[PDB]
Amino acid sequence: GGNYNYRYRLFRKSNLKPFERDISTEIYQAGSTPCNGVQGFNCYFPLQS
Amino acid sequence: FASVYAWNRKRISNCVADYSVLYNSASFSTFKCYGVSPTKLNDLCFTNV
Repeated sequence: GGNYNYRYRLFRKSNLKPFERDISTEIYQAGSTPCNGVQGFNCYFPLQS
Repeated sequence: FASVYAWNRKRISNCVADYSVLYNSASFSTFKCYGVSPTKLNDLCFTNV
């Protein structure tokens, strides 16, 4: 049936640092316009299964 | 201009092109492009436009 429950951060504002855990989930800005928590166009999901 | 079935094609190359005037110009209503970010056209440097 698939273990798609595992998820990995795909989109981040910038690079991480050694020893940083990332659990915060937010609409990711994929362009030059505000997102306002709506995943339509130029605003994507940070994590991917 | 010409009609859509006979649309007019123009070549632009080997020049320094000002896109800020087009963006800020209030005469134009639609500047609507998303694969090309509307703000940094000057940054976008190409050939045979």
